[PDB]
Amino acid sequence: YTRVVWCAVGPEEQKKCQQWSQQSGQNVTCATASTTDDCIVLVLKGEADALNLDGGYIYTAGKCGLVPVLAENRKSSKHSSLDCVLRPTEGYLAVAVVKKANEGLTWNSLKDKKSCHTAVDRTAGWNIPMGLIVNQTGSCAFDEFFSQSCAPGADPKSRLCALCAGDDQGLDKCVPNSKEKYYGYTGAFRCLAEDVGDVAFVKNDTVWENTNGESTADWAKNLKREDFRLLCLDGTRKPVTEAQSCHLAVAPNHAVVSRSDRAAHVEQVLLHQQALFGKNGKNCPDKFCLFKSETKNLLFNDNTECLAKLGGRPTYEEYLGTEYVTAIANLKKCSLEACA
Ligand SMILES: *[C@@H]1O[C@H](CO)[C@@H](O[C@@H]2O[C@H](CO)[C@@H](O[C@@H]3O[C@H](CO)[C@@H](O[C@H]4O[C@H](CO)[C@@H](O[C@H]5O[C@H](CO)[C@@H](O[C@H]6O[C@H](CO)[C@@H](O)[C@H](O)[C@@H]6O)[C@H](O)[C@@H]5O)[C@H](O)[C@@H]4O)[C@H](O)[C@@H]3O)[C@H](O)[C@H]2NC(C)=O)[C@H](O)[C@H]1NC(C)=O
Ligand SMILES: *[C@@H]1O[C@H](CO)[C@@H](O[C@@H]2O[C@H](CO)[C@@H](O[C@@H]3O[C@H](CO)[C@@H](O)[C@H](O)[C@@H]3O)[C@H](O)[C@H]2NC(C)=O)[C@H](O)[C@H]1NC(C)=O
Ligand SMILES: *[C@@H]1O[C@H](CO)[C@@H](O)[C@H](O)[C@H]1NC(C)=O
Ligand SMILES: [Fe+3]
Ligand SMILES: [Zn+2]
Ligand SMILES: [Zn+2]
Repeated sequence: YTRVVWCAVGPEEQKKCQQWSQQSGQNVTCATASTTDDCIVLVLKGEADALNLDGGYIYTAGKCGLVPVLAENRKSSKHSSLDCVLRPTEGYLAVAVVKKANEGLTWNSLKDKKSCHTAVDRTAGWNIPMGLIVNQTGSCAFDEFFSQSCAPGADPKSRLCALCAGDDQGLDKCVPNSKEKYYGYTGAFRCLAEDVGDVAFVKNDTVWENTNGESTADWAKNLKREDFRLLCLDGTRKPVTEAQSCHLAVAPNHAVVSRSDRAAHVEQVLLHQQALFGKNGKNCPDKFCLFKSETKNLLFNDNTECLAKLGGRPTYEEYLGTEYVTAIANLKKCSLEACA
């Protein structure tokens, strides 16, 4: 009754969920699916209660009646007077990243190059960059723009999955979950870092969190921010320090969604759970931390300070914003459980 069933995407999130379940004393239980879309279906069926989603999926879930409940909030400089849970969200910056050594590569010479995407249907990894490319190109053949890519969620036989690597054994190539080596923010950046692709579509934070000794991960240990450059829409290339004047767009933060009829209950439980395992939670450092998973961003992004209330009880369209909503709609024109 007062119990919440979380939906984990893939085996790694499932294992973290199980630890959360155990430490929560069954207040939180786990359901697992192989893809985010499958988790959305479980929630619609009522077999799972909620999960944290990127804005691109919130659009999909929203057309099916699911609503945003609480949003990820990262530590910001401005609005320091208010508490995190009550602080308004600022959104993150979607950027296009390349290696400095790849001189001459600009936004205007991306055609026929190799790309790394977080996953199909995600904000920074797909919707924003492909939406821009389709317009500037006046063509819906976004599957023919880059020569090869790793875009988890696309046809494993297509060029859009040619660069994906699968798991340790080569299985699950291009699956849209953490089993795929180049999945998500971290995976797409790794795809660029190992020179598998020429450009990576991720967010500003990803670059900083995986460079200059911030990761300790084998592939990221020797990465330096100076060896990277951001591609601006004006054909320019800039240092990663200038993301505020060189990004593709500002994206709405990932947020927890649930069926409307379960929203109130999910919100209540989550607020109590973060008070216990959140950043300054009673048991985070010592026993369990909800927002930690060694740079793998499992269940929640690792840079999350807290889950914040929304204020203005927004619908999914108000949460995403008219700007972003129409962008997705237009891109979708090129392409139950598709509920609209
Ligand atoms: C693009 O995204 C980036 C990344 O999200 C944004 O940069 C952050 O912006 C915020 C707000 O403006 C800055 O605010 C500071 O946040 C810090 C916490 O992250 C506070 O600094 C303390 O804590 C840091 C984190 O532990 C720590 O690390 C930082 O500096 C050292 C060396 O200078 C490096 O790493 C150290 O910590 C890591 C953590 O595990 C550890 O591995 C190492 O052993 C080091 O000890 C690393 O460079 C890192 O940046 C600080 O040293 C310090 O102890 C600080 O008080 C304040 O709250 C924040 O600094 C930025 N975060 C990072 C990682 O740089 C950026 O704003 C976005 N751009 C735009 C335009 O939006
Ligand atoms: C790709 O191109 C399409 C076509 O231009 C872009 O869609 C257009 O986006 C703009 C900006 O959001 C919309 O303008 C707004 O219109 C409303 C009223 O319709 C007005 O109140 C606002 O002030 C603003 O002018 C425009 O309507 C919309 N066009 C269509 C047909 O939906 C799309 O955003 C582009 N994609 C990307 C990623 O840039
Ligand atoms: C579990 O939920 C109950 C009911 O609200 C609460 O009293 C208890 O503190 C919770 N314990 C944990 C570990 O979350
Ligand atoms: Fe995202
Ligand atoms: Zn801007
Ligand atoms: Zn409203």
